[PDB]
Amino acid sequence: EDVVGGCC
Amino acid sequence: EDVVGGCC
Amino acid sequence: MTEYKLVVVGAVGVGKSALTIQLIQNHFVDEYDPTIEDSYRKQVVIDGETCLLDILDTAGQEEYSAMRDQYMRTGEGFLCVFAINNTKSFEDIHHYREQIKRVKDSEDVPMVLVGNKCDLPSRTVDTKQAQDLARSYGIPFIETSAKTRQGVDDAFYTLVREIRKHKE
Amino acid sequence: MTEYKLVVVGAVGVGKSALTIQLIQNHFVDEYDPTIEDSYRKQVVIDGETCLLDILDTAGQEEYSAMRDQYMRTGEGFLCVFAINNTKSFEDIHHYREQIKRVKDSEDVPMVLVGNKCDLPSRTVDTKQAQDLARSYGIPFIETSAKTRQGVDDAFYTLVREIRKHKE
Amino acid sequence: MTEYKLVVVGAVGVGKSALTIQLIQNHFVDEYDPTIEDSYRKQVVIDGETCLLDILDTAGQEEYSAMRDQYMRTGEGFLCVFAINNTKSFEDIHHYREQIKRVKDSEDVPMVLVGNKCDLPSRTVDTKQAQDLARSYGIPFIETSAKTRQGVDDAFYTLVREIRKHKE
Amino acid sequence: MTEYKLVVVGAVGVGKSALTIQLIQNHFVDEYDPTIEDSYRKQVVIDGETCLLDILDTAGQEEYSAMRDQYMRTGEGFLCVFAINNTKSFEDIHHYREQIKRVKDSEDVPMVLVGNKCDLPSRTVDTKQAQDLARSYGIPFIETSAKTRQGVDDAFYTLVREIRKHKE
Amino acid sequence: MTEYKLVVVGAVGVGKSALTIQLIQNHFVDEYDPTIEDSYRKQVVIDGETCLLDILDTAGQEEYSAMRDQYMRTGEGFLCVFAINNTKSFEDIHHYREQIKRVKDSEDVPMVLVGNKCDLPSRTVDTKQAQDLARSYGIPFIETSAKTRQGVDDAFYTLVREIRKHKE
Ligand SMILES: Nc1nc2c(ncn2[C@@H]2O[C@H](COP(=O)(O)OP(=O)(O)O)[C@@H](O)[C@H]2O)c(=O)[nH]1
Ligand SMILES: Nc1nc2c(ncn2[C@@H]2O[C@H](COP(=O)(O)OP(=O)(O)O)[C@@H](O)[C@H]2O)c(=O)[nH]1
Ligand SMILES: Nc1nc2c(ncn2[C@@H]2O[C@H](COP(=O)(O)OP(=O)(O)O)[C@@H](O)[C@H]2O)c(=O)[nH]1
Ligand SMILES: Nc1nc2c(ncn2[C@@H]2O[C@H](COP(=O)(O)OP(=O)(O)O)[C@@H](O)[C@H]2O)c(=O)[nH]1
Ligand SMILES: Nc1nc2c(ncn2[C@@H]2O[C@H](COP(=O)(O)OP(=O)(O)O)[C@@H](O)[C@H]2O)c(=O)[nH]1
Ligand SMILES: [Mg+2]
Ligand SMILES: [Mg+2]
Ligand SMILES: [Mg+2]
Ligand SMILES: [Mg+2]
Ligand SMILES: [Mg+2]
Repeated sequence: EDVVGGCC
Repeated sequence: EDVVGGCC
Repeated sequence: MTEYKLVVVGAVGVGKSALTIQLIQNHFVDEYDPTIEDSYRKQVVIDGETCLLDILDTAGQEEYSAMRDQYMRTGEGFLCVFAINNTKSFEDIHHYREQIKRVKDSEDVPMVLVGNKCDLPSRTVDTKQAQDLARSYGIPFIETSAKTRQGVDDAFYTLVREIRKHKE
Repeated sequence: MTEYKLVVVGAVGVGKSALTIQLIQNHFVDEYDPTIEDSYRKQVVIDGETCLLDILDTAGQEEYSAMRDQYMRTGEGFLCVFAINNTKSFEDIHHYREQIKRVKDSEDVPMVLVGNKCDLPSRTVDTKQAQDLARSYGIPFIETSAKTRQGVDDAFYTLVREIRKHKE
Repeated sequence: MTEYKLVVVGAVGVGKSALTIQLIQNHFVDEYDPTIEDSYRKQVVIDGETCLLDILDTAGQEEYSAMRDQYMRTGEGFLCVFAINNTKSFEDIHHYREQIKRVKDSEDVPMVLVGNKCDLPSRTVDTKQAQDLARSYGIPFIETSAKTRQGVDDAFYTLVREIRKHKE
Repeated sequence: MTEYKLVVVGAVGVGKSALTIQLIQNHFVDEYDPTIEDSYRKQVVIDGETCLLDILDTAGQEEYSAMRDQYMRTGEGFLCVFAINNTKSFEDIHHYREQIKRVKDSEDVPMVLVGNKCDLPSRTVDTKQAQDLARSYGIPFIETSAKTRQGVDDAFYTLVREIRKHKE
Repeated sequence: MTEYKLVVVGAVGVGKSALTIQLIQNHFVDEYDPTIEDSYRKQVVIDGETCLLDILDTAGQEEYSAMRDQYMRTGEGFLCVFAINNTKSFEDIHHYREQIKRVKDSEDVPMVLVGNKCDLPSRTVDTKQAQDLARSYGIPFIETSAKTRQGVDDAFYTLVREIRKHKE
């Protein structure tokens, strides 16, 4: 969302 | 990094 | 009031714990549980500037703590520690640097390469090798001994100075 | 109007009740039943912000009120109180901090270390010890006297400021 | 070892309590109950003479303390305190002097005029006015700040010196 | 193989059990029944000498076990343990030393003063106090943490060294 | 149609798998199961000569494959691989050479010493040491990086050239 974010 | 651990 | 979040990383038994305790408590701990990860604060004056040090002493658990994740993310500077009489620990450094760059997703993370156990006569990693590595990375290299306190204030304070540069 | 939930903890007789009553009712209580746990509200202006303080005055009796449970859970900040003339109460602080971190399951809980009874000549806990403890925890340390009102508003308001930072 | 009985008088909130606590306890009290009258002792060295200071911090209670009566009677020197940012407190001084002369039934009572809160930029009582008043009374005028300890030792020690002169 | 009979004494909850279990079982016990007195053996190598340590972990029940009686009598060395965050436990040490001298009816009993819980931030017994006490007794003083294993081998091994001197 | 049977040997994780896959599949494998032994064929042109490379990537498992036995026996050339940032892997080389000499029961087996991971900034095995070792053995020494493909064709092709000489 924010901190994973796009990342997994 | 921890957040795949090692996930390809 | 400036807080610096410092994260101490490196192979087990290089003296991450001994260094942190030396800085914080002014004594040398010969036996500090290798698995114990903890955080420590200290108010220090560095170049006339009073600051709060907030230090994570990592003990590379593979056990998921929300705090540790937050710490790697929000850690502002990293001491990458090896022992000067432990070649493996030196080989590992590259790994730690890589990890930190990936976590921070940046090529410019304040970092200091620390060669600990400088008090030992049984040196296997020469200073110039360590200096070459630090140079390639464009970061300071400091020799420390947690036993004698050699360069201990230096290591931590240098990381703060690295952070100060980065922020400014 | 923002509510702040504050929880006052500490060894029995250190003045949790006397402090809270001082803040709320502007008088010093000679005798407040050691077992009585209660909550109190007060409207205050802190840094131009009007807010409601919602304070749990803990008494640690072995009768468990649903309000107190809710308070530990939903308590936003904790005054950890000792008396400056009571060494045991100072020793106990660590215990209280531990408990709060466990309840909150967080290493970052807004908290203020409070040395109460600063009016007394019989000091056994020197300020530096208290300051060092607060420093190690990275929280404010405030000296209070429930009797003379010294630092009373300060202790509570400082906790609010700690909460404000944390939330934002 | 000579004991000096000092009595601190002046309008409410001028900092009689803050001054006395500064002298005695070497810190500045944010909140000292305006009504609380107390006495304080401290052993000090003044010009190489070790002396005991015995100080009554008056709070303008009407309500009778045997100690306070005895103190006005047996008080050897009086700090007459005003705040430099409080005109009323300055206007009151004359009243305090009058009262002291009547209690002591003497026009020659060791006394120091003290302008407190000298740290404040919002001065309303100029130094010259205070100097003129002190001159008319033939007593020292000392500027103090209980917050910054400015002139604090000076004010009390000067009163002792006034007493020493009187006794000689 | 030499057996050394060590007896661990001190105020309740100072960590006699936690220390002994750390030495024997290499882990830190959160909860070990304060009243449970047990004996433990461990084979160790100290200065190249393999020896059996036979340790009585006293629990100070006023309840007489034949094992404990035999142990006070046949105990060769005593760890006198306090907690560095427990002033009372430190005040008690003198009492323990006295008792040991009376049991042994000797002024020359191998003994080590141990300040446990050195991992705690709430220190109330400063090291110099402890050092002065140990010095007055002419015995080693060692700081330990049963939690982090700091000084644990050290405390026990030092007592053995004290015994070795005494016997030889 | 000339087939060359090449066998890649060396300490686990030196990059035997990474090198072979690079040569064969033109990409760099971060994770290749340390236990998996596999064979790979590729048609290549070396000095204008088209040949088939038949490469065994050893994983030093124990468990018997008929193919592996045949390969050690009928392996024509051996890449002896170490990592330049892994001292142990270098120390192991002599062992691998010994093994090969015994299998072939010959002093003259086509062989290339390969220092892999030459992309790394953390070098612990200097090139001169590796050159000295290769020279003592009378075999080529080649620096490779499976990550950057540096010297990859070179290592394998050089072994082929060694075999060609030997056959002739
Ligand atoms: N010679 C020497 N030994 C050290 C030094 N610092 C620590 N040690 C020893 O290294 C061991 C482990 O330290 P620790 O910090 O727990 O390991 P880490 O997790 O790698 O940091 C202890 O036995 C220490 O006594 C030093 O500066 N010099
Ligand atoms: N000097 C001083 N005394 C206090 C203060 N607060 C409470 N006391 C006294 O200490 C005693 C215990 O107070 P209490 O409020 O019950 O302590 P608690 O159990 O921690 O709440 C009371 O009898 C009060 O008179 C303070 O701030 N300063
Ligand atoms: N700015 C300033 N404030 C002072 C000084 N001395 C005392 N105060 C403050 O005046 C306020 C209330 O008056 P207080 O000193 O309690 O007066 P008292 O009750 O008559 O002794 C408090 O905030 C004190 O801290 C000073 O020199 N400068
Ligand atoms: N945090 C900490 N706790 C300790 C240490 N040593 C002992 N303890 C504690 O000691 C308490 C009970 O101590 P125990 O070993 O039963 O003492 P004994 O019954 O007096 O022998 C436990 O709750 C542990 O938490 C130490 O070095 N650090
Ligand atoms: N920088 C670099 N990394 C390599 C090289 N070869 C392998 N690696 C890395 O280290 C590992 C080597 O591959 P691996 O198959 O486990 O080694 P093998 O069992 O000796 O075949 C992989 O994780 C790669 O990410 C190389 O030449 N250079
Ligand atoms: Mg550690
Ligand atoms: Mg209470
Ligand atoms: Mg007053
Ligand atoms: Mg026990
Ligand atoms: Mg492999």
